[PDB]
Amino acid sequence: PQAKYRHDYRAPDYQITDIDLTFDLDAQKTVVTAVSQAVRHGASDAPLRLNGEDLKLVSVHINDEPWTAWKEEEGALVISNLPERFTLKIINEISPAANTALEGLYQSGDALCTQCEAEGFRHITYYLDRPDVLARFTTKIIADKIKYPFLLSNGNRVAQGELENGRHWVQWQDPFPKPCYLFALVAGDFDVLRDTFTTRSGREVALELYVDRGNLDRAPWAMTSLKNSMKWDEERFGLEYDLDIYMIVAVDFFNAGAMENKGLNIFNSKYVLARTDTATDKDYLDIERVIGHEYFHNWTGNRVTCRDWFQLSLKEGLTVFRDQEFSSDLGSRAVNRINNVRTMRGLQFAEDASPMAHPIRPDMVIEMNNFYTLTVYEKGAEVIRMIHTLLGEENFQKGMQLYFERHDGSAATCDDFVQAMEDASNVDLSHFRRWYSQSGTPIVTVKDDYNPETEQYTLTISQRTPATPDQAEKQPLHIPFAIELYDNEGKVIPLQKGGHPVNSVLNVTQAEQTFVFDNVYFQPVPALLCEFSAPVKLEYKWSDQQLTFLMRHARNDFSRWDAAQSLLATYIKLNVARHQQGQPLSLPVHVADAFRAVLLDEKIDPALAAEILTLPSVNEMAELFDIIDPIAIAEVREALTRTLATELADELLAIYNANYQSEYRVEHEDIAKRTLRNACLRFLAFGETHLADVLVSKQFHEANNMTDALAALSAAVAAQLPCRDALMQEYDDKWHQNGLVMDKWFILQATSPAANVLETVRGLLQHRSFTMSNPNRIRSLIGAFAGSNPAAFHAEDGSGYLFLVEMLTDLNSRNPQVASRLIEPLIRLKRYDAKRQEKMRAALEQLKGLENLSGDLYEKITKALA
Ligand SMILES: N[C@@H](Cc1ccccc1)C(=O)O
Ligand code: NA
Ligand code: NA
Ligand code: NA
Ligand SMILES: [Zn+2]
Repeated sequence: PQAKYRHDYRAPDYQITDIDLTFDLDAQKTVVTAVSQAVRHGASDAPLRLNGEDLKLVSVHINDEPWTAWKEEEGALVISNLPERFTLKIINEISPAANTALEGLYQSGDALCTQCEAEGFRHITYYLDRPDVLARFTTKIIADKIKYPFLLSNGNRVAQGELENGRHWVQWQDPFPKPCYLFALVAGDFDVLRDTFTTRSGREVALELYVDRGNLDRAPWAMTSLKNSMKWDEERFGLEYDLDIYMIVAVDFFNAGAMENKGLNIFNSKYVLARTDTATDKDYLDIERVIGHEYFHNWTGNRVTCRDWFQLSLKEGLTVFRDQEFSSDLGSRAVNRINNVRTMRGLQFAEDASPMAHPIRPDMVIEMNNFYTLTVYEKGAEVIRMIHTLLGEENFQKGMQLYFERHDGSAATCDDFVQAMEDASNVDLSHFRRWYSQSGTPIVTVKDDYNPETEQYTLTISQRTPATPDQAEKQPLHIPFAIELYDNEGKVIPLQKGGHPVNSVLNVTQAEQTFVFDNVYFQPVPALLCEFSAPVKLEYKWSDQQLTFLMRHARNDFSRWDAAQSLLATYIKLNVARHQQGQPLSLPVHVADAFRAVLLDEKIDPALAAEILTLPSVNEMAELFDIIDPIAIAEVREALTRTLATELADELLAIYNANYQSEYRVEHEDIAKRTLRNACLRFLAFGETHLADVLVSKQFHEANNMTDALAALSAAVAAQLPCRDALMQEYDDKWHQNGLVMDKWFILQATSPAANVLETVRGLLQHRSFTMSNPNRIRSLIGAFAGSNPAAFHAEDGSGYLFLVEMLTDLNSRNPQVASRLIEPLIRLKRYDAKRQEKMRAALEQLKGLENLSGDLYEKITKALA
């Protein structure tokens, strides 16, 4: 497969302004008729190259003339000798039932639906499948009335008819020009939840949410979230919906989360369906996040789109920032900030050290679905947030306004967005642009000094970015470095230099530089990199006492959580080293004291408390080490939980009972008490065994919602409690017919700490509720084993790797996108020890040798083996 380079971008030789599609739908054989008004911009000897994959061409007309001057290669229909303006007509055939990859037009249970981002429209007909070609679509759908009574596409429904032999048709029109990746089609039978939303200027929008028949009782939340998204985008950003109808379809067979198709979002049903006994707080909040996200894409992705795919982060970083803000405005901003920073440090940093490392704007891509990443999405968002941080809300909104004023109705670049922010605000982001071109995690080292003679605090901050596999050259970045100084009473010391205030977000633009603060009337305890003001690793030599001080006194809750993380990090590293020598856990008492103090703080917000009493994931802990010992890490996380459970047993139990809640609400106070309560239950499960077994079994059986029942079920598995097999069996007997709810069960099995976990996982390939035809099922059992049970995936004997290789040999043919997601734990081999590394490389070498090796895996395997 061939690599594409950002620096080869060229405006297309031809444009299409309008396309009229006809679909004669059938799952075995669908006929597509595509009539496209085109224009030649390039030179006359330059042919029209149309992208096309797995299509059966039936005819080619140019202004109704059967055309003889074309050929087919090799993903492409090449048409020669065209005029400056003409009507292209293609008829081709495709086969949805055969589409196991879920790219293009495929079959989701009984329905037919599309997924066209990034390059899936080319699996439907011959087209200029590239997001700098925008056109006005109209879409006619003919089908069997009984099997497909609903026929949907983008925009407004403008015509409809019956035919002989049980067939009907509908025609849709989307008046807004768009790249073909935003095209969508759905056909099938559904229950429909219908409501409306009236925009701040008075436009009444019909809202329609299509779900499998039976599931209307799981739709109101998603509908409520859509309304909330629409309202928030008006309030926060000044943006209103631009169409008369908003459709959302929930489908069970989908590779990602959801797709922002204009006026017709298609959603993985895991981010639509919720009922209090099937779904958790997290589900509810995710449903809110994704509905918001796809909604916010209507401006930051649709009304302004991407000139080319190398610009993905232009809409994803920005649109993620948007879902974060929305979630944060509506809920707890601190809790949101915290989890998003867990994700950055826990997962994204790993990618930015991996062989798949790339800038948020990639320079080279072989298969574009491999670039829907933590880096492009999450770090992308941190980069938007740094722009927010440097500009302030007011100027940020002016940049948004200028972005849209300049680029509405067109396809922009990352640079265009940055130019608009710069131009609207008058802040220079010239150097800041480097965040877009440079990969890897900057490391920021901080060294300080107090001078009591002069009452001055001196900070000497330096930065380096280690070379990455993709880039041998690295330079300093424009790093917004937010600080606060505390005196001995916990009061904030005003920042100043000779007479005048100083903004507390420092501009760290150099390899090394020094900042001097006057009037520091007492040796300060500093809070560094507040609110995670840049996506960097922080090096500063904290004492434990500085950190416990911050946990009591820091003004932002993030800082208090984060200080607790730095307190733990030191002892996680200590105890991994101890595990490696067969010694048991050592933990000074003042650490356990700090956590007792949080459990008993009457005034601390229970949401913050619960995050503090949530130990870093194994994936987070992993980022503390050059070489990862996944077994030591897993065993230490367990030991640390056991120790705290033991020290704090009484406090844990007290806080657990005090936070009991009779009623179940999805409301930020209630979620917070419940999250704290379950954090407590978790430690308790690792305490005294008879009490653990009684508490957990009781909670599972008494629970009136899935959040409480699953926290228990999950503790039973984690702590290997006596009641575990019964509870697991019960859950299965109750929920086996519901795939989404079983995912939770499969994840628990896949992540069990049991000795025979792999063996069970293998057996679960035969489970009634499992199937390899469903990505959600694949992800919850196989993916969760390989990505989320690193102790078992990395067994010394290599069984984890073989298991994955056998699974990937299947999926590479069936569904390369899901395969590529699953391969990721294997391309991290360079982070593990030599013997592990050899086995993993052997596994990658096996997979490289498959016939019909997919481009998706090829890209990762060749990078991982370099
Ligand atoms: N554009 C979708 C994600 C997506 C990409 C590619 C395929 C499927 C889904 C989003 O960001 O929400
Ligand atoms: Na689609
Ligand atoms: Na166009
Ligand atoms: Na809030
Ligand atoms: Zn997105």
